[PDB]
Amino acid sequence: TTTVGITLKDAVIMATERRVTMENFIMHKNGKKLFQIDTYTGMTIAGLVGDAQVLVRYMKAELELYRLQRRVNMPIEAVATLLSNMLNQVKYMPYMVQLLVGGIDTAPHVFSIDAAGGSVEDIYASTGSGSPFVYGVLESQYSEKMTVDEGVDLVIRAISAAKQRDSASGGMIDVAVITRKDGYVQLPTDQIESRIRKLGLIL
Amino acid sequence: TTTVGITLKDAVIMATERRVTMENFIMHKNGKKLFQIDTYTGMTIAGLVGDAQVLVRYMKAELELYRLQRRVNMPIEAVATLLSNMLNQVKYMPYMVQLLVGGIDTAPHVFSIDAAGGSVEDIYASTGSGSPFVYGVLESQYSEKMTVDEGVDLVIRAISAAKQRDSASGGMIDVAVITRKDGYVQLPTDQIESRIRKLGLIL
Amino acid sequence: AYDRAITVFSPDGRLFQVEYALEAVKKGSTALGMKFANGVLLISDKKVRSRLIEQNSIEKIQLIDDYVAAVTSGLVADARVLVDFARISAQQEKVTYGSLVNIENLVKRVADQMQQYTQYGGVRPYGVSLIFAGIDQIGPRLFDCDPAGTINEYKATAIGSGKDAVVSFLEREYKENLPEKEAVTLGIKALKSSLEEGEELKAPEIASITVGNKYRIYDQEEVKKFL
Amino acid sequence: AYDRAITVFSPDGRLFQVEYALEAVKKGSTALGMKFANGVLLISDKKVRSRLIEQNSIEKIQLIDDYVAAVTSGLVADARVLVDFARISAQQEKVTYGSLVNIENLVKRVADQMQQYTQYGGVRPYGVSLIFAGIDQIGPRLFDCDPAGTINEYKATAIGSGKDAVVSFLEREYKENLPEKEAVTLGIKALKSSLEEGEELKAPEIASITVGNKYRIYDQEEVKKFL
Amino acid sequence: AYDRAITVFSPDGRLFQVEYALEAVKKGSTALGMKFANGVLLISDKKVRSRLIEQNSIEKIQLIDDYVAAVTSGLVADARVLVDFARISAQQEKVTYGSLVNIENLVKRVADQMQQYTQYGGVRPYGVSLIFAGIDQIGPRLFDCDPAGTINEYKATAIGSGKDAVVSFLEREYKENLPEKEAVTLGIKALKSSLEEGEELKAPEIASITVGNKYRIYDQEEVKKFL
Amino acid sequence: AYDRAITVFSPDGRLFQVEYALEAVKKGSTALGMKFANGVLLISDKKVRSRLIEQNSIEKIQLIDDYVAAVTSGLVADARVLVDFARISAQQEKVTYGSLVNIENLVKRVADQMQQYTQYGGVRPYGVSLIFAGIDQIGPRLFDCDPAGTINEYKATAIGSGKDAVVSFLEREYKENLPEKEAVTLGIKALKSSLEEGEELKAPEIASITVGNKYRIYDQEEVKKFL
Amino acid sequence: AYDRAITVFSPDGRLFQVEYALEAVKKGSTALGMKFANGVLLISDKKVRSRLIEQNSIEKIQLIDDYVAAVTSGLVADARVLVDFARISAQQEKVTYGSLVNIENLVKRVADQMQQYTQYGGVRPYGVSLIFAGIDQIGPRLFDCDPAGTINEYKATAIGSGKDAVVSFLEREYKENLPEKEAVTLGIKALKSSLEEGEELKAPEIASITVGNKYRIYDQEEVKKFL
Amino acid sequence: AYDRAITVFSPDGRLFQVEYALEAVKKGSTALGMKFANGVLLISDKKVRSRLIEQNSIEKIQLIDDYVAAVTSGLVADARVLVDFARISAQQEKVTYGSLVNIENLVKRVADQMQQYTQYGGVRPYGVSLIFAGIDQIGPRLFDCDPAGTINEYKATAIGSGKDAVVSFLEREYKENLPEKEAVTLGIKALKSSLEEGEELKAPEIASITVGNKYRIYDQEEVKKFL
Amino acid sequence: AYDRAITVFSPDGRLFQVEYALEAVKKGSTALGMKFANGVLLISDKKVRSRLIEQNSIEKIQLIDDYVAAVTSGLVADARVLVDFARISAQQEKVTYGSLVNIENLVKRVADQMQQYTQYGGVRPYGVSLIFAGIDQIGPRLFDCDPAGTINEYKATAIGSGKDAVVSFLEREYKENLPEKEAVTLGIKALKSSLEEGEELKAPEIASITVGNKYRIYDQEEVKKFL
Repeated sequence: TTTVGITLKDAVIMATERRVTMENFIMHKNGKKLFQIDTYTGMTIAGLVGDAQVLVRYMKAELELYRLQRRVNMPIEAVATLLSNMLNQVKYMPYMVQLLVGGIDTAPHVFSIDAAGGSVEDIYASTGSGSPFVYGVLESQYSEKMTVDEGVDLVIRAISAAKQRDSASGGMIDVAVITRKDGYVQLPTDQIESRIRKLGLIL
Repeated sequence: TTTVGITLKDAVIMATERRVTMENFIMHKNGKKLFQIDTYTGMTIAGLVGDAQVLVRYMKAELELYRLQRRVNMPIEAVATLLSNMLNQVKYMPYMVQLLVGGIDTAPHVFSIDAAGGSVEDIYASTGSGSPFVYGVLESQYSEKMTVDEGVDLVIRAISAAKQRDSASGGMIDVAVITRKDGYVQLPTDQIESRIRKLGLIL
Repeated sequence: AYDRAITVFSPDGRLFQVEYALEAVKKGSTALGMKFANGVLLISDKKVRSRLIEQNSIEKIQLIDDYVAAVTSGLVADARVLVDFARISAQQEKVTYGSLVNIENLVKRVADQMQQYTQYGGVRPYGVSLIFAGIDQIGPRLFDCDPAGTINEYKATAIGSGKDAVVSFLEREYKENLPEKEAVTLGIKALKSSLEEGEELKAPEIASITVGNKYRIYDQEEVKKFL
Repeated sequence: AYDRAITVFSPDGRLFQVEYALEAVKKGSTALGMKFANGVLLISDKKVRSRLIEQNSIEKIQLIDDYVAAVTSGLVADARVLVDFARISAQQEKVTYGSLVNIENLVKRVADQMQQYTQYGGVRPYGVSLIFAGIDQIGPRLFDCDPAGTINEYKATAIGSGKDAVVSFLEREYKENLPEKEAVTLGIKALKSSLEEGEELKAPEIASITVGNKYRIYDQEEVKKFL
Repeated sequence: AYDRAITVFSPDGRLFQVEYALEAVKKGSTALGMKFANGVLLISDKKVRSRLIEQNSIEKIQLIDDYVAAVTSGLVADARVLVDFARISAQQEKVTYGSLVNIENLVKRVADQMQQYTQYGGVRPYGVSLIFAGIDQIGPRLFDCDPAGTINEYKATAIGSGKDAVVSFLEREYKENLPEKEAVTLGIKALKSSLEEGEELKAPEIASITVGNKYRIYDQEEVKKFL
Repeated sequence: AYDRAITVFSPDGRLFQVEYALEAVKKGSTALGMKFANGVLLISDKKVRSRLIEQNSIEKIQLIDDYVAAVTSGLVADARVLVDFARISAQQEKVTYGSLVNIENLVKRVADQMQQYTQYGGVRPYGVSLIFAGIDQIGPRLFDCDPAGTINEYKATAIGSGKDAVVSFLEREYKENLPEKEAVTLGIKALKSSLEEGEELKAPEIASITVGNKYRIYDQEEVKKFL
Repeated sequence: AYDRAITVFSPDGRLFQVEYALEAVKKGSTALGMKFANGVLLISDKKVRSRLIEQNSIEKIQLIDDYVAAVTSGLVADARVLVDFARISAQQEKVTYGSLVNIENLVKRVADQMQQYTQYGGVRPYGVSLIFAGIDQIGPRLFDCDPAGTINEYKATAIGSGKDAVVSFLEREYKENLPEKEAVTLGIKALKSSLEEGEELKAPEIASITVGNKYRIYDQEEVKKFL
Repeated sequence: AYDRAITVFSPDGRLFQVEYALEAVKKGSTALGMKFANGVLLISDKKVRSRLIEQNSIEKIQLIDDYVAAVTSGLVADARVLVDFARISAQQEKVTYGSLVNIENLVKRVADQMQQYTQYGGVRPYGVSLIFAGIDQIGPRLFDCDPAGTINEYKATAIGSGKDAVVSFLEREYKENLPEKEAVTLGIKALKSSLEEGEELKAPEIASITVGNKYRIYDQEEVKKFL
Repeated sequence: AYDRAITVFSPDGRLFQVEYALEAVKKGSTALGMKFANGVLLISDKKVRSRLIEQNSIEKIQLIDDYVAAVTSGLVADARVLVDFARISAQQEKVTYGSLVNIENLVKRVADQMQQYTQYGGVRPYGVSLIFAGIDQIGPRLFDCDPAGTINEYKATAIGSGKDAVVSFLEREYKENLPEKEAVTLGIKALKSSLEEGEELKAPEIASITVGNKYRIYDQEEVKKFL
């Protein structure tokens, strides 16, 4: 369940993969792990599927209610604090989830929330079982002066390097790009395949 | 407790078998595992018999109430979301079930729901103890361009190949075909026997 | 001697307190709306007030969702409480079924809430009427919800002090499936013929939706065209 | 001086508030129905209203189940709440016993719910009467439930403003086991003889069920034959 | 000025509301019953009504169990609620002790339930009187339960509008241990002498039980013999 | 203007509702009793009624236990509820301490229960007075409990309509430690001198207990001796 | 027009219902008491009644503990409930602190209980005044608790119908630290000068305690000395 | 017609019941107090009563803590309940924060408690005013809390029947930072000029605190100096 | 005859009790405020009272947060309770979202709390109006909340007895984006033209905030400049 999200100068790039497996047996080869919860905000879930989808519905409804009755979008730190309180009220009967929240209000932010409720902002983050391989790739090639195209190439390279050594990850790659000018944009499948072909990878 | 459900161009074919066994001892050689919960929707239960039948009655009553007071049928994704919430409210005192929901609203859908509440749409799905044998047959012969007769032949071939290697499955085969023009149609026993005889199988 | 309790019938069999709520609705300004060829609109009269008031908070039309919206008339406090309850019930419906599938059960929640207070002592009813309108799985919708909880789906209506005159105009002039502009101008004439003599129609807030799109509120200069 | 509380008896021993609910039922339009050779029908008069109203939501006849259905007369808000309670009670009976085995206990639940509010202070009764009809394990059924909760199984009845005249006609004309068509035309004549002079019978909603089948509502042109 | 609340005493010390429930009982039709040599019977007058009414649901006599049964007079809604409570209390007694051992504590449950509402404000009493009769471990039983909860075991009684005249007849004519037929004819004469002049006794529902047997209801032609 | 609520004092400081319960007790028939040499008895007047009534259920004297017993006067429904509460409180005392050690706390439970309803609005008091009598660890006991809850242990008393005349007789004639027979005849003369002129004393129920024995009720022919 | 509710102030600012409890206390017989050299006593007048009454249950003086005791005046039912609450609060204090350390908090519990009912609607106050007296860790104590809950520690007091005359005598005659006998005779003279002309002082119950000792009640012949 | 409920406004908008509590405060004796150079004092007038009363329990000044203290005026029962609530709230504040940090939130607890009863029906307000005074982390404090819950921190005040005259004197004579003695004598003159003609000022209870010290109550002979 | 309950409509459809709360607001002193170029201010008139009162507790302007603040007019007890509820709701909003993001939902909590008491019997409304003002994520804000709960965002307003005259001045003189000083002097002239003849404007409390800064209250000599 490899997830990744990096920041740039006025852009957030968040990418996942798609394989649902809870055995040594592959149930589904095409799942959803990357969601849109506001106009300029996304969220990647990784962990237990049911609890993840319930948290997704609860966050989408409450963000939409706040946006309608205040006529402004909710800030990203307020989103992370609200979700931290929601996870930490039930810390003894917990949720088995591990999720990321990224967005743009005046500057790009990425928050990383664990199953007890601790949210820590960092530049780049990665959750899942392929997270050490993703942190190994991003430790040696990430730079703050990169452009949007180089970032899209980097997250594809990182997930495609995590797919080779982790048995629980695989499939096509979702990529979404968040910008203040263009909003939440999810890149098409043929464009992702063109990226993979021009880099020199398989599947 | 072998179940299977595949999609085609504007058709859903769902098939089960019939044997109730919770020991190394066969209680009943004729049970019910394939139900009809709406005009254009079916559901196969597999797992614990009591919890399964209670979920069947709860879904049939609520779908009928919604249909009567809204004069339109409930969409399949709404059915799966409602059943996911019903299973996930009690996730610590759980139900021991594993079920499939298929139907037609504008396009054929098949949803696969586990015991915690995670519902993932896929093209074909199979639950039970003969599910690896069914996924082995359907991995090598399924095609999207198949017709309705070839699909009916394929699910009979898959379940009859799972009946030979799994000790907990056996008996006659229920087959139901869902179409927008004809509605929920369950195929007769003599027609299923004619299929088995013209393919070349036994029992 | 019987118009003092919400729970007592007259020897005719009337509920005078329920009808006095219907008199309290009548003191609010006129607001109309109707459906057309792929969508529904809403028009609301506003006698323009003090320029010190921020215009964002005198809008009688309010967005409950991106796909449902409504307008009120009557007591302003009860009106605000009701549109809040409509928003919260829309969110609960959307989370239990995945989406706001039908507008009718949102209107049902609001209707049962408004109906319950017309039965029990120690509670007064809401003196507000609401007109819901939007797009669902079925298509364009248009309701009105009165103080007693009675809901009825229309093709054209009004509420407020002008209601009888506007529905009298629409009862003899309205023809369905007009393209959006012609519909709006027919509704403007409907709003015009409800005023009293000497009164000039100021600029009314008007908004609409079409099948497959979200709302938009015509800003004051797009409004200014049809004066 | 005693018609003010639901909980006080007159020195005769009458409940004047309960009877004022009977005066509130009398203001609704006439609706009748009777059983015949393998099945039961229902007829409901409607004085046709504004064409802006969507016809799906002025039907006095409502399907509670595929095998039970009913019609009301009286206060419209209480009528809607009652048919909702009938639907939910039918679902509860169907889930606890596997199927709606008897219509009588559905009618019993509605009757006890309507009866309870005629006993306690701080609550007013429902001003609605309901006529249930359908097919069960026994066969054709036909009830009426009044505001006080009294239910009685009939072979022919009406409710509403015309009730006395229609049951007076049926009391001297109705003969059982008519084939469906002849039954419907007898019921149309029953509905005709309850109007006042000069009034022309507009098109009434009529629906029926037979043993082994579901409901169907005669559409307006199948209705139009028997005018 | 004191007959308005259930909880207030007159300076004599009377409960006028409790007595107005007794005036409400007096408006129901006459029903009698008495015990005889090994068993008890019940007779109930019915002024025959509309032929559209199914005769299964106008029976004033009702079977609570195979071995207990009763008959009412008064308000029809309260009467139905009371016979329902009698059935449920009979089932609870039968499950806690293995069988309906004594009829007296079934009558006690009904009596305490009817008594409680004659003490608390905000509740009106039941306007119904009930005559229980059956076979227990002791033998033939016969009670009457009034609105205030007073129960008394008799050998012969009536309730309803004729009660004084029938108990006046039985007080000077009844002799115990009659064989069933002679008993029934004595009770028919008792029912006859309570009507007014010109009134002809129509066919009354009559039923009985003997020691070691269940109930049976005499059908209308076995009734027709004793006219 | 103050005799309408149980919770309001007069400017003298009286509770008129509590005293109207005393006027309600005064309408019941006379019942007396006193202690003697090793034991206590009870006498209760009964104006003989209809022979259809089973004599087991008109006994004003009732056995709460094998060693305590009582007699009432006033409202019959409240009387029955009170003797039931006396039985249940006797059982609770007997199970928490192993035996009914003192009669006084049984009378205390009944007294506090009757007292509580003379203090709170929305409840009327019990219009019954009770005379307890029995044998405990101390010996012969004799109480009376009035509607307000006041208990006083006596050596001789009465209740009912004759109470003043009987206690006036006993106040000038009673001498303690009589052997049982002489005591009973003194009590019969006490009951005789309370009737009005022309009235003949019918047969009263009389029962007694001695130290070390249980109750027995003198049957009607042992009663018949002292006429 | 204001003396009807416990919760309403007059335009002066008086609580007339609270004061009518003070008028209800005034109808009880006089009871006095005072402290002396190492201890406190209590005197209570009793107009001797019917010899049928057991003398153990007409004692206005009651032992709450071996070291605290009290006397009442007013309504007898409320008086009994109050002395019961005093006993139970004494037991709770004794178990939570090991012993009845101070009498003042026992009087505080009783005072707060009596005060609470003078504030809430739907409850009437207690029409009883109580005089507590005993020995604690500090020494001799003497309180009085009125219907409104006001407590004051005295050196000599009375309650009842004579209260003004006895406290008028004690206000001009009482001198502290008398040896027990002289104190009792001064209190007897105080009780004497409160009667009306012609009335002879009958035998009053008198009891006392000294520092380091328990109570004892002077029996009637030790009482008879000071007549 | 509006001074009957605590929850009803006059057409001016006054709460007459709240003001009648303010008329009930006016019947209590005068008590004043003010701050000075490092500390605050309190003076309370007492018209000396019966010598039988122990002087420990007529003190209008009461110690809530070693560092906070107060004085009341009005109804004595409500006064006692309020000083009890002040003590308990002081203890709760002291245990949740380690010490009584600010006197203001103790006064806040008392103020909110007194305010709540001026809003809900079925409860009457407290007819008492309180003057708090003490030393906290900030220094000398001095409040007054009225029946409606309004608190205001002063430098000098009074309450009771004299309040207007004493605050009129202090409004034109008081100068801050007096050394303790001169302050007390100014306050004694303030108390003197509030009496009526002919009345001689008896001995008032006076007490004070300085920064870094506890309370002490000037005993009657230190009081006697300033007469 | 209808201005007695909060829950009853007039036949016009007015809530007279809600309007009498609006009459109770009118008795408080004038307080105004408006926004300007990057920020908002508040002005509150105070007729200067007794010098004994500590000036920290007569401030009509109160700091709810470092970034929100408000001012009241009406009943002082309800005013204090409301500003307390505003502070607590600000803290709850700040802890659930990390910061006070919008002032509008703080005003919403206060508005719904004040609205709820204008609907249920047994509760009276708050007789206070509040003017909120501060800086949020959006910028300068300015509301007013009336007794019925109606909130409206303004650019300039007043409350109190002068409200009509001050809003009349601001309606014809106010021009937005003034630099702070000129704005304050315009508001001082607005406060001046609301007094009656002969009255001299004393020193009013005035405070302000700018974008990126906290509050500060102009002390009395910075106030003294603009006299």
